[PDB]
Amino acid sequence: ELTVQSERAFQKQPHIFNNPKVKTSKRTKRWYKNAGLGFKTPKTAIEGSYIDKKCPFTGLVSIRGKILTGTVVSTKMHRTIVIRRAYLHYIPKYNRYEKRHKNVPVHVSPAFRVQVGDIVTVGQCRPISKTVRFNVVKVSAA
Amino acid sequence: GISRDSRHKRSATGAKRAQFRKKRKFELGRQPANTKIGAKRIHSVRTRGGNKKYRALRIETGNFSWASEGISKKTRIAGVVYHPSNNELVRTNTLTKAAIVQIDATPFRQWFEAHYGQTLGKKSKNAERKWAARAASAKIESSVESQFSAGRLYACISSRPGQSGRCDGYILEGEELAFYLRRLTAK
Amino acid sequence: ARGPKKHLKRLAAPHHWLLDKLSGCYAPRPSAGPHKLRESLPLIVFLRNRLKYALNGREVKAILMQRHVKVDGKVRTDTTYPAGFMDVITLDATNENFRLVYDVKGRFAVHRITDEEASYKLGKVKKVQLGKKGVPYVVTHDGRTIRYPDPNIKVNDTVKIDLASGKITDFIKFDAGKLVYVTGGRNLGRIGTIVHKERHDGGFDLVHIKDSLDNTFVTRLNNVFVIGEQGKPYISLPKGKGIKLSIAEERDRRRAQQ
RNA sequence: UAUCUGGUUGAUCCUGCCAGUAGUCAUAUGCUUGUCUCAAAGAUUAAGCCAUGCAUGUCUAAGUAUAAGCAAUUUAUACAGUGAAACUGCGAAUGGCUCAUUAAAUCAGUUAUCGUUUAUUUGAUAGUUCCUUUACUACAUGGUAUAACUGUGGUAAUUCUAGAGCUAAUACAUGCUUAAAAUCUCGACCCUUUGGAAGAGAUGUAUUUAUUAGAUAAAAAAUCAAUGUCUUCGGACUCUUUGAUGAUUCAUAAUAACUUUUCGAAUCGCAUGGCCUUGUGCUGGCGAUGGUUCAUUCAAAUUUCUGCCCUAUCAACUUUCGAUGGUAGGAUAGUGGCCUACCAUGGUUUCAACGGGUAACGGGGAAUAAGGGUUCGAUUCCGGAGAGGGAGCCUGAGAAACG
RNA sequence: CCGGUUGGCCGGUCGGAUUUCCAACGGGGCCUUUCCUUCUGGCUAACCUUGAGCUUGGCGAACCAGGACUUUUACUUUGAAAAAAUUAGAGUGUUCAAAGCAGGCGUAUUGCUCGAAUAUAUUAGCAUGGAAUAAUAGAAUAGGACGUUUGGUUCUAUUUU
RNA sequence: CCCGUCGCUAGUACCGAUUGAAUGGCUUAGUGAGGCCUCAGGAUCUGCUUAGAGAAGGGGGCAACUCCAUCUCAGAGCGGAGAAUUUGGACAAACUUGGUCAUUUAGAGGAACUAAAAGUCGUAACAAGGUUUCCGUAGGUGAACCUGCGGAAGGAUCAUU
Ligand SMILES: [Mg+2]
Ligand SMILES: [Mg+2]
Ligand SMILES: [Mg+2]
Ligand SMILES: [Mg+2]
Ligand SMILES: [Mg+2]
Ligand SMILES: [Mg+2]
Ligand SMILES: [Mg+2]
Ligand SMILES: [Mg+2]
Ligand SMILES: [Mg+2]
Ligand SMILES: [Mg+2]
Ligand SMILES: [Mg+2]
Ligand SMILES: [Mg+2]
Ligand SMILES: [Mg+2]
Ligand SMILES: [Mg+2]
Ligand SMILES: [Mg+2]
Ligand SMILES: [Mg+2]
Ligand SMILES: [Mg+2]
Ligand SMILES: [Mg+2]
Ligand SMILES: [Mg+2]
Ligand SMILES: [Mg+2]
Repeated sequence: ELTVQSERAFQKQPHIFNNPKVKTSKRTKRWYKNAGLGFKTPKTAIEGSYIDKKCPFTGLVSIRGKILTGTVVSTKMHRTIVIRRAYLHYIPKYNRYEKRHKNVPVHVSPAFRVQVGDIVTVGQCRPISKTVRFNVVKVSAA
Repeated sequence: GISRDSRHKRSATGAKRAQFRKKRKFELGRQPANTKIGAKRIHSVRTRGGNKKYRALRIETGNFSWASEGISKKTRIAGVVYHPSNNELVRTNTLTKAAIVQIDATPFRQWFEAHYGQTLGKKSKNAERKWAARAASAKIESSVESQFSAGRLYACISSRPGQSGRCDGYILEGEELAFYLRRLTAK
Repeated sequence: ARGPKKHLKRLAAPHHWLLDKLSGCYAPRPSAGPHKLRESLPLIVFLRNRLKYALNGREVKAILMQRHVKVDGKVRTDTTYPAGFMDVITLDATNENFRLVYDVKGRFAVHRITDEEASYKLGKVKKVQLGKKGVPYVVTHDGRTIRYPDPNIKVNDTVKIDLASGKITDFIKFDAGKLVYVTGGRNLGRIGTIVHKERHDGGFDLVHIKDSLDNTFVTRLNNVFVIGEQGKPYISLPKGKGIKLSIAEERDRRRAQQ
């Protein structure tokens, strides 16, 4: 959020070409889409300047499959957070339950700002990395 | 040989996996192309389901597109000047995708003369009507036209030579040209 | 492993074929065709186990090679050709015409039809798209591709297919008050009118359905096949008419006729 | 089918174990053994080692036949019946066997491919190639081989094959023959503004890259910059096109090029008609095989959620040699540290990570149970893995294949 | 107020059931301070209407469609999608039975015909009704809810001139 | 009321000084087969471009001179397919020299425990067991055990307004 152009390659959206001949307002062509399933595309994606190839709104991924909910327990990666899904597991012999949990690494777009303690909902995508298969679609706590 | 699987790596917890399975063929990997310049030499690779794949080794020319002008010409490649993954590819003159190269630029100047009638750098009535009608589009940019004086244009390789065999690209323009120009002129 | 399987053990075959668990280790594996191998009926089990016109697979092959049976008007001298839902089967010796429709017990019925009715079949459209050179097409439930369809035909409709040509005679849309056939699931074989459909964006649209005795049920949209408006169907329904009497009413009805 | 009983004392009541008692698709063993039906069967120890034989080959009217094969003709001096070999094409990746490995692995139920390959089947689907396009030619049809065969041989020996002489194709290499119109791009020249053309070239599909479209919640006015086939030249300006999905840069279309240039039938069997200015003229049926692309089917490869035995006399593990993520590339059928270059310092864990053990393939399931449970599941079905141990690969749609 | 099941009722045929009926159990509609949200259209559902008692001109789920605002769970009900075999179980004299999925009935010559049910199958995922019991959130240096206001910044964007 | 030392027989595990050999998972350094990709290489085979030179047959001579020629010598060429061999690379079986751990054997000797045993010396406990017993800790002793210090009653005292 201090520069866009940090890497050695030119960061740009693929096949979105801004014609150097013309001169208008609305400075650059920015491609964005709605991810579907009633998730609202955030204004920071529509108006921003970040590139973020793995974004569910401006980038080349699609949300399909499970929609999950967790609480952010780690933000120390770059564009990646770890959420914690807590559930109760039933044991039939003793006729009662026990607390269990899983950690899910999810990708977070620069449209969203999360801290530790926020509740997020994530949507399944194709494999992003070795462990990441989920992508943040709405941050709605603090 | 080269395997493309994830069972040989550690788990996310960090444990060492046991050998579940011998290396399967549907997860194979193949050696790189390392496409050099000159004297075109295309080998074939038989891949999954038939479905031939063209390893270009040592490609010479390419089809390069001028995007603001909406054309494309078959132009000779001079050499790679920048690569964001590795400097040894720039030194060894390997052609991959996203390689910044220099191309010949003489078909582009021939098209620009034949289309607009003004020369870059420094007879019939029908051609006069055509050249007058598309006026106020013969002022392209400063950076590209100075390259046209120098006879070498900066292009970016958009094709994958080890996969298709072809080395296609587009001429660098605008802010992307300024970015790679600051990269190139950086000491 | 290592490639496609070519055998099919008995006790792995679909249960609605009614193949007895003794008399052989293998079942007739349906060859690749217009229908999925679970929701299909090979001609060997139709000719031998349902019509009793043969005693062996060898006799079924002997029937098939003299080009007697033809399915949807084409000859098909294959032993394990998958005949599926709404296929017509013509036996020109005996001049017989069958349509594969389910009885309410969930099995394929021996539904004898007349010669006028054997001239067509219904198909549920599975996708409408634009092929090459911008030509639209539909794909019916048995994989027939029909070019230049009507623009009003969207998915989950039924089109009437001519079976001498591959042309479309007319079509039934999808809304409330339409007579449906359930092909798939627990309620396989039942006929009822659709009351309403549930949007469920993200997977598995449900549809609520009530038969003539006002018994409602619900089914996924994958298993529903619209067959007309309420009152007239576009085909002849088998005996029973898809009513699903309970077992109490069924032994009462059996003790009537016994 | 909700059951107990004998044994500590000189006697008693208890704790408590031992012993009995019933079953076992639990094995073994002893003694005994008439009949009918039905039936498991080298799992446990040694996924130890193997003499012998067999277990994968295949032909139709419909790829190739001059067997110096066999038949009988009488259609037929080119062939035409049956049929060895051999070439070509498919198949040999299924089945069958076993349970060593393997503890978030396999597996089970439930998802996804908007992240990909798919022989076959089934349904659709290809007037564009005379590559310099007045013949440079074959399109009433073009070139080589080579096998079997014939003959000469080598080696102790093998499903070893060498030199020589023949000859085919639905093998291998090569190559043409069909409507038009329409639209773009160059344009001789008539001319000049209001400008027109005659002509030539290009436009199938596949490959690759760049660019463009793929829209859309409901109504009126203002100078203006060019106005728009006719204009009351201030018009009514509509009628001007737009499929799907929850969602796409999707389907599909267009433009400019690319290609080392993919495919676009030199194939086979029966029937042998139709119409003629009567030439061996033009035309025409039902098939068979092949073929590009899409869909379908049989599949595959990855993948989401949750669920696994004992052990802390295992408390910290992973990370120069990828450990967790970012950016580019490479490779792959495709996604991804899958690999490389550079960068950041992450990722798991008392809710038991990591290690160790398993006389551990997982599941459907089995035995025994009032209810709750406990023990087992090598083994008739489903999934996985392996072929003495490892590793590597060819062919092919499909193998890291073991007949 | 209203219908839903089990009754109950002249035992109507001498163990069959026409409901004016007592009763119990289980739902729904409305009012009582009771918001248990509704921005655009066709269609009007009830419906203003209404013909002398089938008429021409009122409230959108009554029927859908389009977008917009959504405290978050655990629990329980119903249902979908859960492979056969095996388990429980229905029918059927394998001569009985273990089994099997067969079979039965005629003028047995042209034949006719009933079947191959059903239930269970956890935990997880999915759709749905309930909202007791356990949690969770909210208006407190108001930054609160409203709002026909009275306005100003700022962003699209149609049909039109 | 049959056991504390010492003693006999049998069995079971432990510690073993022992620089003994045998396995195996890893691991340190050095080599590293094979195929595959790649840089070359070019045995051979073949197709077309010249036509100088060498035996017979047409158009002028019907007497050196101009076109096809059966075939080579080959140079004024362009290729193509391609075998051995060979360079780098990734994959990587294996090999040699260590070093760790998970497994066996031998083993001078110990060191206990259990059972069975008509042994030896005492009498520690059970009665106020003849010095009440037991606990923790320290020292001592042929053996039970003894003694110091603090504790307990499971004591031989529920008790002295
Ligand atoms: Mg078959
Ligand atoms: Mg005692
Ligand atoms: Mg006694
Ligand atoms: Mg006992
Ligand atoms: Mg198999
Ligand atoms: Mg086809
Ligand atoms: Mg990548
Ligand atoms: Mg990366
Ligand atoms: Mg094992
Ligand atoms: Mg075993
Ligand atoms: Mg198996
Ligand atoms: Mg295998
Ligand atoms: Mg063996
Ligand atoms: Mg092998
Ligand atoms: Mg074998
Ligand atoms: Mg004594
Ligand atoms: Mg004493
Ligand atoms: Mg004493
Ligand atoms: Mg004493
Ligand atoms: Mg005492």
